[PDB]
Amino acid sequence: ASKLRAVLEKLKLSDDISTAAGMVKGVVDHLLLRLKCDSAFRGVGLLNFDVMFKLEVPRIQLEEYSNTRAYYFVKFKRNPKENPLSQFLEGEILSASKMLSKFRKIIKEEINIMKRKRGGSPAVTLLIISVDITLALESKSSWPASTQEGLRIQNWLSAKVRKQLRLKPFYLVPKHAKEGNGFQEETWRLSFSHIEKEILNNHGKSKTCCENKEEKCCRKDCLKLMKYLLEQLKERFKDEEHLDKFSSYHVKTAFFHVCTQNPQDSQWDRKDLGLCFDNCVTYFLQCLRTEKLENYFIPEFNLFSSNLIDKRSKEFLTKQIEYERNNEFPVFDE
Ligand SMILES: Nc1nc(=O)c2ncn([C@@H]3O[C@@H]4COP(=O)(O)O[C@H]5[C@@H](O)[C@H](n6cnc7c(N)ncnc76)O[C@@H]5COP(=O)(O)O[C@@H]3[C@@H]4O)c2[nH]1
Ligand SMILES: [Zn+2]
Repeated sequence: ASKLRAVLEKLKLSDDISTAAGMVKGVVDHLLLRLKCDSAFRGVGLLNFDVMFKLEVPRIQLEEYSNTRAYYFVKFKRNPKENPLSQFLEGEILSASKMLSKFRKIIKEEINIMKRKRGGSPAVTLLIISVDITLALESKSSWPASTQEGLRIQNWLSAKVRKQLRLKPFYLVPKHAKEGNGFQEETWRLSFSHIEKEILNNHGKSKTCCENKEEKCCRKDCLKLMKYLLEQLKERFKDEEHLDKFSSYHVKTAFFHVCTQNPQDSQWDRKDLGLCFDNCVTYFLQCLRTEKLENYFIPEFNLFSSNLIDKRSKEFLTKQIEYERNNEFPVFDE
């Protein structure tokens, strides 16, 4: 626990943000106005680095692509008078690739530097400090059926809170599902990143959790230490390529499942940081070992499927995390 707090303090040194928070916001506010000048993106807005540009399209018709519960076709009638989105249409299907092409195009045309990310990234990444800008369609309708059994927060947060969250919009990002050989350029993937950030900043059973010195839980610390553990092993195994499929979103997903398993705030008492971090570490090990990491909002989408991450990669990380646990986490030294 002394080492774990030493790492958190080592990760706390990074006031560079207060000046860099006003830096990236200047660029986002710029591209937010120039994009509003294009007919197709007049009506784009900031959702509430990883940035999300939302664009509400009324009466979006969704069609679950294949049997995957997360990727969808966006059906859209051409007829709506003066449609600025007709350039992205192919019959009834609203192409995710086409809209992302022109979205990337306009951003690149604004000079006042990008680099394509690995195959499938729905974002536009701008280096200056690194930024991620993702286009997202906004639907104010009910969440798709694949999310019916997701968001298992009833015993942690309230059932009251789940009903409120599921009344909020959901989003689709131009992340395409793979056809094995290549991708399906028309499909979008669901995104609940706005809900993800609500449950992280309002994370306790008590509404006043972390609002006073009596109720300082260590939930955020455990996720920080979980994210940092994966970041460090991936850096040491940089040229390994076995850890390239594992991202901090896997860690975040696993952390959410542990929160559902430990709903009480006394299970995250900061007097037990080492024990709470170990709960996160062991649950993530079972996920690798059983090859199962359900999406928190889409239960039947397995992030640890062999279709996405091979069995060799999962066991390789299992060996490394088991080592780090068995030796008081040496990667947290210095
Ligand atoms: N800024 C940003 N927002 C996204 O939603 C997103 N989704 C993917 N990516 C990047 O595209 C590439 C393709 O990975 P793939 O999609 O096949 O598996 C992805 C994806 O299935 C899943 N995932 C990541 N972010 C999300 C997310 N917000 N919602 C659901 N699933 C996600 O975890 C895997 C690894 O993600 P990252 O390694 O952090 O960056 C990925 C990756 O480099 C994203 N980048
Ligand atoms: Zn708390």
